[PDB]
Amino acid sequence: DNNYSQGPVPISARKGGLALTFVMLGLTFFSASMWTGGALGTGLSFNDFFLAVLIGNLLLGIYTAFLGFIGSKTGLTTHLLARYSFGIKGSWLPSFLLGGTQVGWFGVGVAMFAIPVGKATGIDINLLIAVSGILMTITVFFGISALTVLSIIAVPAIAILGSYSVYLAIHDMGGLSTLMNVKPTQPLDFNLALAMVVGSFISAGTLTADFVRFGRNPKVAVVVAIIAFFLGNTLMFVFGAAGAASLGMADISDVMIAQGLLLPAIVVLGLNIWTTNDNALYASGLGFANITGLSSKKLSVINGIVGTVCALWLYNNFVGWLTFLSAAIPPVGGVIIADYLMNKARYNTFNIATMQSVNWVALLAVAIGIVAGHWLPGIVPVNAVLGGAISYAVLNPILNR
Ligand SMILES: CCCCCCCCCCCCO[C@@H]1O[C@H](CO)[C@@H](O[C@H]2O[C@H](CO)[C@@H](O)[C@H](O)[C@H]2O)[C@H](O)[C@H]1O
Ligand SMILES: Nc1ccnc(=O)[nH]1
Ligand code: NA
Repeated sequence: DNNYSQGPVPISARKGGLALTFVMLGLTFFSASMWTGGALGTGLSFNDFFLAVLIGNLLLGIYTAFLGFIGSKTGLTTHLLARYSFGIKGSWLPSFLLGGTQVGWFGVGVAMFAIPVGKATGIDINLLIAVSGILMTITVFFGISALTVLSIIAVPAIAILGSYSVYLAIHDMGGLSTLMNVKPTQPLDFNLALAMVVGSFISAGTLTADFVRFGRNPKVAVVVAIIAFFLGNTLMFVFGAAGAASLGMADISDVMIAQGLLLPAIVVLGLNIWTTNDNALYASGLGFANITGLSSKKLSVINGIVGTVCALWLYNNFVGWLTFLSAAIPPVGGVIIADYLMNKARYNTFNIATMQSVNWVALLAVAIGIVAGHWLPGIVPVNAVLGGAISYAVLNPILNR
């Protein structure tokens, strides 16, 4: 397997911070973060917005730097990392939930491209799905190299064309002064808002090691996560709020259409989805490879076929389902981190032989974290991450050995 799905990335295949910075910005530069940014924008004061977006994405940035640090220290995908805490076969459970929801998001994302475009152009929505997902599936066959190519192309155009569009929109609106006078008629609960920020990428963010395992230097992995999730996801949130405030449209590609920038709009839509969806498919192949021992390349292509032929169905009904399953993903992150923090020395080698088949305490910890998210007050994802990590740190030394 060229994606090294079954063991540590060897020294000659490692990559530098530049490629991994763009790959990860390619993940967060995504329309759904713009949409959520418009919700936060219309439901919060100008100060509350930047406080919620900055606090939330910094929490995201710290959570993902840990995972990226561990991914890079070891050269292991999230799924191989999970073998330490969940067991060799126990990890199939996180791997399927993480991988499956990403196949979900991929199909969703194919529809997010083909639907606006076929409406704007009259072209058959079905035909566009076929062509979009097929193109996106072919590129994932070529692995971390393809993700590097797409995002070093996509990310500059999105940041720069998108930023210019934000500038126009605040200018034509009366400038910053007008923007900071807009008032929500029904302000959003601040803690709900934090959950929406963190919740925009905690699922893909829990698979950070699948990409930054390629980094030679663990400290650089921390920089990648912060640049991508603190700075990058914030920028996407600002795009969405600016578009909501100036025009009632939270996707910057709707703003550009409003401004007569039709070609920038379609290009920015296609580039932001293609990068996020390729990451999704890539990580899902790694995840299903941990389960089946098959080539992650082959599985990624299979995942893209299924995701394409089911795109609309996933866009419609299965989004509430995709959000539901995903509630088990944050605790899985806290367990992995906590197990590394507790048992660093264990991670010195990738040694199948000292590993468990299944650690029931890991599964028990995930359930507890889910309960902590559903009951405890505060920020649901943070409570759900800390639920799994704290209860694992308590019960694993006791009930495992
Ligand atoms: C040849 C040119 C073709 C280019 C056509 C492509 C441009 C289309 C851009 C995306 C298509 C529509 O995108 C649409 O944006 C609105 C923003 O109000 C999103 O709405 C979103 O923002 C609101 C707040 O505004 C949030 O409460 C919520 O998270 C979400 O529903 C819609 O969920 C999405 O359907
Ligand atoms: N593929 C994804 C899109 C949006 N958010 C995620 O967490 N993952
Ligand atoms: Na993207």
